[PDB]
Amino acid sequence: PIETVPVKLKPGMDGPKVKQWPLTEEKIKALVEICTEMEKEGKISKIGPENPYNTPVFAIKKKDSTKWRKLVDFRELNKRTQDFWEVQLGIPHPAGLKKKKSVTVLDVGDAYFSVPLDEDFRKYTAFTIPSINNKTPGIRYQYNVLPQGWKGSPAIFQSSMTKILEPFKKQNPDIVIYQYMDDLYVGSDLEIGQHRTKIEELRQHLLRWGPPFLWMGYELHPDKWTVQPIVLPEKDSWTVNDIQKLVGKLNWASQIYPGIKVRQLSKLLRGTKALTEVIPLTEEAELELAENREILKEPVHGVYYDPSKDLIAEIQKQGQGQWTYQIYQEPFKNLKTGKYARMRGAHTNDVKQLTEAVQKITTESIVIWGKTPKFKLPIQKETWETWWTEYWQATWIPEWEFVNTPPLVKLWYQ
Amino acid sequence: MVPISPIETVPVKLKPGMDGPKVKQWPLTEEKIKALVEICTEMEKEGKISKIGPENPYNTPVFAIKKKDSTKWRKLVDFRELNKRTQDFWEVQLGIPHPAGLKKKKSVTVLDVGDAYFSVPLDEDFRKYTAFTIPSINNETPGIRYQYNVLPQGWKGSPAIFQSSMTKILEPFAAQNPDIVIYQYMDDLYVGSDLEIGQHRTKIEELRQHLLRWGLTTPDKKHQKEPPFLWMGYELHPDKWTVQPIVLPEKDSWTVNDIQKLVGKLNWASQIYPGIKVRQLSKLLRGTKALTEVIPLTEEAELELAENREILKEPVHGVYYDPSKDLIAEIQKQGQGQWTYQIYQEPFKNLKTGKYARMRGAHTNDVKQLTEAVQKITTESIVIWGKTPKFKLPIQKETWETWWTEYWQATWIPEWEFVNTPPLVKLWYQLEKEPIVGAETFYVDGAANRETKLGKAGYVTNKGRQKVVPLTNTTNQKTELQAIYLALQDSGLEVNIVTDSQYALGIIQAQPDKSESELVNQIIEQLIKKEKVYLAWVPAHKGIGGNEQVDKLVSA
Ligand SMILES: Cc1cc(C#N)cc(C)c1Oc1nc(NC2CCN(Cc3ccc(S(N)(=O)=O)cc3)CC2)nc2ccsc12
Ligand SMILES: [Mg+2]
Ligand code: NA
Repeated sequence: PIETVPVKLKPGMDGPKVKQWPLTEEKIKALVEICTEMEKEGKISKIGPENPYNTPVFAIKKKDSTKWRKLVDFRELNKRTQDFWEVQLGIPHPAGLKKKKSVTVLDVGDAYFSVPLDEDFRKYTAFTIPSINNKTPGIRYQYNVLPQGWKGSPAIFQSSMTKILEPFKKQNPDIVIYQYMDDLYVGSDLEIGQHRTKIEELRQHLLRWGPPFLWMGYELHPDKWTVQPIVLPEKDSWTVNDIQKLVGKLNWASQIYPGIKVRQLSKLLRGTKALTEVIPLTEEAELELAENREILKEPVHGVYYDPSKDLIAEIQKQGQGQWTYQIYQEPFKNLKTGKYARMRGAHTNDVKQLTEAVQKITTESIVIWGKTPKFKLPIQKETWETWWTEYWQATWIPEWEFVNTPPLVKLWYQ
Repeated sequence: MVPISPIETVPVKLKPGMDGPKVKQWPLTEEKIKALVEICTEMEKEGKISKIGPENPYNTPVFAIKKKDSTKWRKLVDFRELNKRTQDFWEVQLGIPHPAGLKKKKSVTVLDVGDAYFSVPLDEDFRKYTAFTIPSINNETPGIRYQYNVLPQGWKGSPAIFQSSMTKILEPFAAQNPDIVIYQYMDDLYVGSDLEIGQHRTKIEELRQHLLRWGLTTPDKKHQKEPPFLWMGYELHPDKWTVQPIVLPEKDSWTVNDIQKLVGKLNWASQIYPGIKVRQLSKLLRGTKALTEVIPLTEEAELELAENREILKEPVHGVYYDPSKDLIAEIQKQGQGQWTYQIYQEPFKNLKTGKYARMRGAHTNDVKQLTEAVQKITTESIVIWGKTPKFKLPIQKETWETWWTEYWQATWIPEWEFVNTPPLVKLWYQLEKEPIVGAETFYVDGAANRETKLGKAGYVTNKGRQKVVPLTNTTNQKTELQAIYLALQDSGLEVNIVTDSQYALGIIQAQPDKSESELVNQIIEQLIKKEKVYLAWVPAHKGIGGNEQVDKLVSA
């Protein structure tokens, strides 16, 4: 890779000046070893004080391996980097990926280190390995090549990648390959046995046409991804409390579905009755409940993905290891809902479960739409920002905001 | 001539679009002009500056200043303008080490590097921007024009470029001498080691040996300053550390700037003096910005100050860090949203102390504050020691498990153990998850007229108990809370309450144990006294009996 691609920031925007956050000694030592080798390989270089920019860095362990990986938080640089139309006006997101029976995710970020970064842009990739307790000046570097996690790296590399994939694509016309940041998503409908080998067939391709983590494979089955429609209880005896909760749920659902009615069911709650008193359903209330049940079977109307708007992901803690979430662009027009349980690690660690939920939801968002949602997280900012990097295992990072007032609607997805 | 390596130049630029400075040189007295010509002649002989021609269009004013018992004139180049137009730099000297993160060193030498400073050349392409002019006597000849060849004192980039140039020069020496530590800040180079003093004095020599290869002359820091080192407000002693003496001024009249300075000192002091409190004192400077405004001290601020004075009577000291021992952090609740903590490795030998104050807010509870304190100490400990300490917290393991499993947010506290030191943090009420059999059911509601501010609040129950209370100067939200309060007041130890108030649910589901709203506080006091409370929400105006009835009773 000889010629660099001219890269620039957006009009009237300077480079990132983001504070490095404190790192544990073990992550510093890991980054020191990593960056020493990258510097020997020419991928990064020491910079002097005339470079004022900075992007935070930390270290992670990808899912199911013991070697530290450097992770740069390029979120600020990414949003300040010019919008990219690599060689064409845009690679249409493949609507077919979300339908494949199996999708495997490959870390191909290491391929980026073979392309030089435009020399005029390098200063904007500055980062700091901090010392403990400010005992020594942080170690200052910038990238000489396409960095993992930067928006422009897949863009600039897209020409080189399409060529590597051509012979494989030419041979397997029904396999769907989609590239998002440092990752490749490879979906087939065939047996996992041949799927796997077929996956390895594609690794060798990148191995002959060229990795510390290329051996790994994150396996997904989006054809088995299950949604969460709105369900109403089926009971033989309703207490006053049961009906109160039902009318509340139906009233909330009426903002989503037209023609939900609660008149007949509210009729049952005539008088000032004890909450535990059993109320027989009339025939009018049962019909109304049946008509509501029917309405709720059908999907929401006029829900369409608008590629110009952000995706918003809300998450609720339901307790006992269970989490519900909804993805939408306008309120009450959910594009996707879901529910998780028994998060791999952390039967006793809420924040680790939430971090894993965020990663799984972001992965679903990439498959379905090719971009990451903005999260509304049920957690105090200070708790989240102290701990999430300890459980992070993806090479991208979405945006997030914090919910400080308890939503009343948690109980509706319950 | 022993060849010396050149110090690599740092390339420098002005901010984009901006040009160099063009500030007129003031008039100077004949005496000052003579003085400046002598100084600059010497500086030119030493290579620091050079005469330039008239084509250079830039200029920075120069001044002459006199001192008390140094009857010298001293030079002064006012680079204020040039700094405004100079690019930003990486300033590598933001934070300083905290003493509690340092390890003991048998021997410490301090070298002077103010002289090596001038060996750092200034980027050639940038020198033109540093031009200045000595006016001539009687303005009868052209002013003498000079520019800098070295980092000018007072120029924006000199600290960072100098610090960076030294670090680079030192890099190989530090890496090939893992048994010493080197710290630089300003014109001082601090070298420490656990070697015997003789064998340490030799490392020092080798360092001079190393430094000279860039032609850097560096002798001991003149009048080597007996322990402790007065550094960044600390007293670094060989075996202990503290803040420099903290003396709280005695006064009858306390003013805005006094209380600011008083909190400054107390905050500085709280990193080693345990149990410092600053809420009531900090309280008194809520919004005033006239530092001359006098403020009376609440009797709760005098008691707090007198409490601080007692803690300041005898000096306290911290110990240095031992990486082979555990790191432990212990927190106490002090009241009024205040928290204090100690970090130590052995009991009774604090590395440092600290405090935490609750965030501004209408409603809050002790467990949420304790969690915030834990996060603050975690992050401070990562900074200072590169690791999380083990926590000792005044909360029962069972309390915490009940809190986090039932709290609507994700929450986490790292490895910790209970320490039975009152007051203990506890949960003060827990709402039922299901309606209570045999408990009376209160349907509550309230409403207020937006124009007149007249309201009503009350309830109707399944046993026919009823109450409506007329209210003045109220609001919908207040009447909704008042209604729940009335139901709590008038019910037995177990009660089911039905409200349509999304506002009230939002407060109560946050599980406050204390509020700035007297009304919420009164509700909390009632919840504490109950044995069981189930709170149910229903949507307003849906014909939900009981709710409908009481909505009518209160909507006048
Ligand atoms: C060397 C140094 C000096 C100062 C000052 N002002 C500040 C910093 C941050 C320094 O930098 C480092 N200091 C240390 N530890 C400390 C431990 C405590 N003492 C005080 C002392 C010791 C011995 C004598 S004595 N008996 O020689 O008179 C007198 C005073 C100083 C060194 N560790 C590191 C690790 C990386 S940098 C660095
Ligand atoms: Mg009402
Ligand atoms: Na209390």
